Amino acid sequence: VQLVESGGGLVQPGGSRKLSCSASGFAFSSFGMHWVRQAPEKGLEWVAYISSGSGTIYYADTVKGRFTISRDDPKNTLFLQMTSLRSEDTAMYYCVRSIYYYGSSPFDFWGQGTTLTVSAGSADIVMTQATSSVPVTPGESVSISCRSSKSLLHSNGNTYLYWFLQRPGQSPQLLIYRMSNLASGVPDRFSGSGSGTAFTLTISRLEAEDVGVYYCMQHLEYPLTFGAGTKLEL
Amino acid sequence: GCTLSAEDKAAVERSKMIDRNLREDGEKAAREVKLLLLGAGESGKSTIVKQMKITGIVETHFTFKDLHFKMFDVGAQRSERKKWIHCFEGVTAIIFCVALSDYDLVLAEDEEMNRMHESMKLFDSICNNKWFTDTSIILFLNKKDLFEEKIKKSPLTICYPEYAGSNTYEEAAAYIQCQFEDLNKRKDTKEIYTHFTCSTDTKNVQFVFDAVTDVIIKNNLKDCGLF
Amino acid sequence: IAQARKLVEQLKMEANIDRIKVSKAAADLMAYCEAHAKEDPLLTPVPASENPFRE
Amino acid sequence: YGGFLRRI
Amino acid sequence: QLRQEAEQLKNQIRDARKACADATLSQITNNIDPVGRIQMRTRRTLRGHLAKIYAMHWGTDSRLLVSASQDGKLIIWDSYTTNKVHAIPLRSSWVMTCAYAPSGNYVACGGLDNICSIYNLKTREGNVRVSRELAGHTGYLSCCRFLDDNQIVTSSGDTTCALWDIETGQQTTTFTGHTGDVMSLSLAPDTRLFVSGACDASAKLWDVREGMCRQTFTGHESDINAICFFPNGNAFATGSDDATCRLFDLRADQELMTYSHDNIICGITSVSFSKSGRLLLAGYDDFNCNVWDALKADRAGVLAGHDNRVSCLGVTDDGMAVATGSWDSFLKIWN
Amino acid sequence: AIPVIITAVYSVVFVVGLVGNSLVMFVIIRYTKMKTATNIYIFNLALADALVTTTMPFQSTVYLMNSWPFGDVLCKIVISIDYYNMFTSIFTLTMMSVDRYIAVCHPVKALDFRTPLKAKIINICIWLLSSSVGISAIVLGGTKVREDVDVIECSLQFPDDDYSWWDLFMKICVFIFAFVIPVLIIIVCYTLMILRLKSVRLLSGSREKDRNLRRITRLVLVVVAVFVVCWTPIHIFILVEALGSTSHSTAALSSYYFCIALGYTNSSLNPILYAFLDENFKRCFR
Ligand SMILES: CC(C)CCC[C@@H](C)[C@H]1CC[C@H]2[C@@H]3CC=C4C[C@@H](O)CC[C@]4(C)[C@H]3CC[C@]12C
Ligand SMILES: CC(C)CCC[C@@H](C)[C@H]1CC[C@H]2[C@@H]3CC=C4C[C@@H](O)CC[C@]4(C)[C@H]3CC[C@]12C
Ligand SMILES: CC(C)CCC[C@@H](C)[C@H]1CC[C@H]2[C@@H]3CC=C4C[C@@H](O)CC[C@]4(C)[C@H]3CC[C@]12C
Ligand SMILES: CCCCCCCCCCCCCCCC(=O)O
Ligand SMILES: CCCCCCCCCCCCCCCC(=O)O
Repeated sequence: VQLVESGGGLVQPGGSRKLSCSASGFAFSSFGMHWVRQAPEKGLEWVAYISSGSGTIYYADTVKGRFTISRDDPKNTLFLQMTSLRSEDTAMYYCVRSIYYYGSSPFDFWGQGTTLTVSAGSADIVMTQATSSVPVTPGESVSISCRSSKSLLHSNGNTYLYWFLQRPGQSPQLLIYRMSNLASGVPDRFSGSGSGTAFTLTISRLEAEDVGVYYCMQHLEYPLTFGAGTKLEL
Repeated sequence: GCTLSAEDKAAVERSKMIDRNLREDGEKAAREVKLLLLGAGESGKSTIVKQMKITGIVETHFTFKDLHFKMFDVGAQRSERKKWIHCFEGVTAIIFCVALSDYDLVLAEDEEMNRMHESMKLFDSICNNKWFTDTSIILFLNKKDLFEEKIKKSPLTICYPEYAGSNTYEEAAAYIQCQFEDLNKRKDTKEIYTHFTCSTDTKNVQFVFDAVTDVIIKNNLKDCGLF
Repeated sequence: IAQARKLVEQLKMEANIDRIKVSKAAADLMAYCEAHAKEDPLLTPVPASENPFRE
Repeated sequence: YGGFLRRI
Repeated sequence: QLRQEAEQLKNQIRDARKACADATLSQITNNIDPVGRIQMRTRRTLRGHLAKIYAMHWGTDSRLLVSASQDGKLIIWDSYTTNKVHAIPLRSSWVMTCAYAPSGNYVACGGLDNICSIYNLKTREGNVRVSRELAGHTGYLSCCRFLDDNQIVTSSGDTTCALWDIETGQQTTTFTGHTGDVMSLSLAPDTRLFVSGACDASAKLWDVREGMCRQTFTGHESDINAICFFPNGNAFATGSDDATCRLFDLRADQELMTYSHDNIICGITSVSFSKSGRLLLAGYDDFNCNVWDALKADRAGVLAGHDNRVSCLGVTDDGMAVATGSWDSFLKIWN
Repeated sequence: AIPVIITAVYSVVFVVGLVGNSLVMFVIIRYTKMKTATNIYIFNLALADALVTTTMPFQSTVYLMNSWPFGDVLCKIVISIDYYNMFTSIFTLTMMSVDRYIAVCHPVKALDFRTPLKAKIINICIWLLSSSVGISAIVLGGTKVREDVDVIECSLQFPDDDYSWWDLFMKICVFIFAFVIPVLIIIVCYTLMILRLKSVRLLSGSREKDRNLRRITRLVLVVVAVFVVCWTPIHIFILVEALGSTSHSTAALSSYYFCIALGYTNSSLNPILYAFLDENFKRCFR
């Protein structure tokens, strides 16, 4: 299972550039694909999403019209045609897989990341974290809270809050999906809870590997707005 | 609609793509002809499989004259036939193969039972079944060369006392043919397709193709409602 | 010969067993139905607020 | 059909 | 020689069976009220099968279920929102049974190919692939049930049963003693015992840990097609081709009550219980199911709506809904 | 005495056809789901005959009153529906004949031809092919008043410089396309169908099956006899009056509208000939 994307580099201001992600080691034809961008000093940001079979396509409100997503299932390759990119689009781009069924764990695997360097919204649910830096020590229990602009609880019973850990110099990974279920490969140290308005993430018997930046995510409605990111330090 | 959440819409889209792949596979599963290959190993059946080609069911896929045949060999079963014969209700045709030259050979068991009479009671138990009332049966009388070389030595009267004809080949073969065709109680909707094995390229396959052609014509007349 | 000895041994293993009367069996059969009668949605119809199989 | 024609 | 000794042992066993029957279940259960007319309505109707449904099994979370058709398809149904979760293609289309794991990870399937296929659902690759194949039976595989993640009991047409080991690929226990084709299999709720019904009109109680039979029940006049434990783990109901159901008890070692009606001449395909064990649902060959009172033998309900023979019948774990699968290629959910 | 019996025959044919087409349409709508191609064809045929039977009282009014006292919109719509759905009915009958011909003579292609999707595509093509004449009837159909006779007529207006020529041309085009091609196709298809069925071992296997084959043959002969006996006289009569000779006799007027009544009588008999004689529609009805 690997997602390796390429095509970035120095771009003339006002030009165009096409990215391509080679997917190998998994069933590409049954996964919906996402694109996540990251500023060099700010948090992550969703770009676009194509579904399985190119049926349903969602764009973000700030990239609509400029960008174009496309996929090719026999070649197992996801493309990203960018046109008339401005000075804001210089960022680190990630490719995400996601499957959606009862019991699925979307946003599980993340791309290695490619760079892009150019020569330089009231209806959305705003996710806001209460802190930005928490000094921690190895061996204690650390809890980090969050705040949402809208109740993420749905009438079927689910709550669309996902947690992510981005270690420094590495790609982010999934920790807790639906606020009550652990992802595969995640130890029992991480635990999540919420009330539909205020959410908590607790870590018992924390280790030195668990240092990084914690991102939250709502998935109740498109576009996907991401958290500011809580960075831990030793 | 707008009531569904962001993940449930993608789940519905996945379900619709699954149902599209299911109907695209169901059309190909419905556009092919299934053939239930009955008979016994002592009669000679694997040689007919080898002629038509050139651990409970042997599935043989072959295409002749742009028609796809799936032949199911169920000879490896060692249980009661009743509890799995109801699975083959939707089969197009039975291919039932018995040997002529086993007319005088005794069975492997200690009891003095003829293999020809065991084949006739097996054909009577299969042909008079409630699941196969509208299913055609293609009968293959095998080992004609050995039967021809053997009937010159032993008479046919040792099998059953009903035969009163001469010891020649063609009259005795036609009388065995009509004795197999007399076992059909349901002579209205069922027809028996008796054919001596030719042991020649594109003869038995041609006969089975013509038989399946007649059954597809009867099924199309039932689908039109003209029949 | 060998099968009959196995059948005799199986009937000897079956005969050396402890059995109870049918009255205590009937009482313990009715007690499970009478004790868990409130937890059976098939026995008594559940209202639609708690039913997950809504129309 | 027939009725809707010029017949004298 | 020892046939007379075996006959004397059978004499002693049925004399003990006569001595243990000092009363009647119909007489003692007179003090309970009748259930009345059970009216159940179709909540969901599952569509997308183009073949004859032969088996189903509910999930452990009372929401998902599995379905086995004869076009070579195992379909995992989301029973609340009618969605298709997985569509597993089968290497052999002739499949007579299917099971679902108590952990939700694996799916078993078997049939006339004499191979018990174990499929893994939670793969990292994203598709359901073949994980194990148990090719150890010489007769048709009629039923299979999951004791655990790494254990499975299978019943086959070679008059034997088997306790397997999934991660190795070989059977750990071979259960011999049946003289007929074992058609149905039901595990106990504590997963310590099981009982198997065969075509010799007898049901045998087996032991998982020891590996040998303990009790043998007679009384049927034809082949046994269905079996299911009462939810306490002490009694079980059997369905035959004699249009009768029978309630056997393990401690009393005799039958308790016969479920029959005069105009019904058709056999039983699948029996099941509710969560409380008061209602016994049995699908027949007259295109219908019937909800019998399991303590009064009264025909309390009729489930009609299928166009062909109802093959499989399942009741979920919490007792909410009842899934009925028939040969008309529709799974109907009743509540 | 003659106009009363003629309008009574028209009334009988109208009521019988409307009740027939309505019962068949209702059964296809609710009793039997449209999963086969045959029921789709019967559905489109019943719809075409139900829209053709609607025109009949207006023709009765034109015959008896000798005047059209309605508006021009009603004239245009009734003409367009009558022509449009008459061609739709005839082409539906011809495609059903071709479908059963392919079903019997080419059984391997029947698997690749008897799809419900393909049947729907073919039926949309038949309705579109009729739509050309439908749009031509909407554009050319209209009402004109005749001063010397002091009566108003509803008809297909053509320019009067070459009215007799373009009218004769249209009558030859309509007669050839709606009669010569469907009749020859139905004769060739059913003749080759019966010749193919005579070479079937199953049909000649037993006396009872031979009886069933005889019944199928009788059914084919009945359907073709009804189609020929009903369409041939009015087509020949219109052609003879169009070119051979022009006249205007009372008895000739009665025979003219009697042949028109026979042409609509075929459409009124089509539900009984096609739905109430199929062995599958009986088992759906029972
Ligand atoms: C005035 C007399 C002849 C009665 C006419 C009834 C007509 C107008 C009505 C009654 C039944 C209706 C049909 C009902 C069902 C369908 C199937 C749908 O997919 C297309 C429309 C269609 C085909 C309707 C067309 C109009 C219809 C045919
Ligand atoms: C009633 C009128 C309009 C149509 C009559 C059609 C029927 C009765 C006629 C017209 C053409 C005729 C066919 C012409 C040619 C042949 C080939 C010959 O080797 C067998 C008879 C056969 C098959 C005839 C059978 C009868 C037939 C089909
Ligand atoms: C089954 C098919 C062949 C029947 C065809 C019947 C045809 C041939 C008959 C029926 C009606 C007949 C017409 C009736 C009236 C007239 C008016 C008369 O002044 C000239 C002959 C003429 C024009 C007849 C010609 C022949 C005719 C058209
Ligand atoms: C004249 C009236 C009837 C007209 C009927 C027209 C039927 C047209 C059918 C076209 C089928 C085309 C199939 C193409 C298949 C392919 O090449 O992929
Ligand atoms: C002589 C040519 C014209 C014949 C017109 C016949 C009009 C009535 C047709 C009735 C057909 C009845 C078919 C019954 C078939 C059956 O049930 O056996």
